[PDB]
Amino acid sequence: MLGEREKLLRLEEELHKRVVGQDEAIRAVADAIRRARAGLKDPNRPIGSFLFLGPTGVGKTELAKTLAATLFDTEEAMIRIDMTEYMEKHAVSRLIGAPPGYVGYEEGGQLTEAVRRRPYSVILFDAIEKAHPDVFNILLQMLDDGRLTDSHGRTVDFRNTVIIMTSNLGSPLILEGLQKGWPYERIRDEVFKVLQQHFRPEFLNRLDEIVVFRPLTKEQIRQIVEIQMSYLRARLAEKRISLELTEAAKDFLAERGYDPVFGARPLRRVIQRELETPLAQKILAGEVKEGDRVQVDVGPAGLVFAVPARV
Ligand SMILES: Nc1ncnc2c1ncn2[C@@H]1O[C@H](COP(=O)(O)OP(=O)(O)O)[C@@H](O)[C@H]1O
Repeated sequence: MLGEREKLLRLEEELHKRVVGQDEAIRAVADAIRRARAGLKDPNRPIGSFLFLGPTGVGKTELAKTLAATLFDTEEAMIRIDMTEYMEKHAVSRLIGAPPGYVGYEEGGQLTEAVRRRPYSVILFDAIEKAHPDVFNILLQMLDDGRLTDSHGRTVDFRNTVIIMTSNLGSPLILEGLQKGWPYERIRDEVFKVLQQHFRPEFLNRLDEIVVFRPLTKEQIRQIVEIQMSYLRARLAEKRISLELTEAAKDFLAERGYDPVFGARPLRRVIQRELETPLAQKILAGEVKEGDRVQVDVGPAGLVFAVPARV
């Protein structure tokens, strides 16, 4: 391997393309993967296993998707599992395959059937704490064996997955860590204390890395707005239309589009509502014709749209 190497030394850059900010989190991930490809990790255990602590809407899933895409060359190459739907006893059977003579037997269990059909992939468990403690045991086994045994007794190979578990447990106490005093590492410490209270220490050690996601800064969110309206620019390029934003215009979209409790979840449909909707209005009315560079500024009733007349 030579080109596969080149991609790994430049790995962080490849991820920052799609994931703004969260640099600490990205070293963390990228490192663990270098230790894999170098061959310093136990080869009968998955490429990497992570705990993603932190607020919602600030990059967890994105990184998950991005990683998947930059490692296995597609967003499809990742499996999302929601621990909210696994709070029951009945859960275990849906995860790996309900015992014979059961509704969802031969149709398999979606986890084991996904990994079975796609052995090199990223796997995302959301709200790992919401999981029924039975389901944990199944995960732990997998974390040590790189193997799981489904209902039909067929053994499923996880030695080529990256495992990522998100949880919001820390969050209300990384808010105190946001307030400077607790910088790079001290948060990753004071959180461990709360983690021990919810998670057994056998579990917190199969884990390759515990990663703290921080909230976003205005300038960061501003960047996300750009990446966020990439498809639209491309869409508009087909009719040769440009979209200069203003400093304030970006800030407006950022203002409306970042809920603290939800991060940038709302953003995409804010952009859609505040910028795409009125832009369609203009385009259809003819105030924007094929060719124009449209300028976009803030006002009292939201975004306002300027076109230079013809030279
Ligand atoms: N750091 C980031 N880099 C790029 N996009 C981000 C970032 N943080 C949030 N987003 C945007 O927020 C949206 C959803 O966020 P998500 O990945 O679900 O965060 P979480 O998993 O914490 O809920 C995505 O469209 C994504 O583009």
